[PDB]
Amino acid sequence: DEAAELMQQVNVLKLTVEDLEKERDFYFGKLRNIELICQENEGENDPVLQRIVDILYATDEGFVIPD
Amino acid sequence: DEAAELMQQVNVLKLTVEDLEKERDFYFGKLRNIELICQENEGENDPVLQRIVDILYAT
Repeated sequence: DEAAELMQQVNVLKLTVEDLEKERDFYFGKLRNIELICQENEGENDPVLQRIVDILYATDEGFVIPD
Repeated sequence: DEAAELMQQVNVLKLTVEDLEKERDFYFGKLRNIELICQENEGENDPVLQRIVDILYAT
């Protein structure tokens, strides 16, 4: 029964999607919290923060949904 | 046709898994890059890096 087999596969993939969404969003949230820390401490010429800002750049929201 | 409908749903959910997983991995890798920078600069007693370390390991 192909329909039954596919329904089981759908249920499993849905759980996987829910889990991955949470994981993605949790890591993204960490990146955003770190971006905030950098933005707050902006213009104090800390070279390590500059390193971190440069890493952060590609993870910016504007590359996912235009802002 | 339930089987055909479900098959399309599987295809979409596989693509969704792929997209979410790749995104998760990319964000993880970036966090790990930041982690290393923090580790390398530990014992400088930089309070901003302490803030960042605390975010990294928050649950």
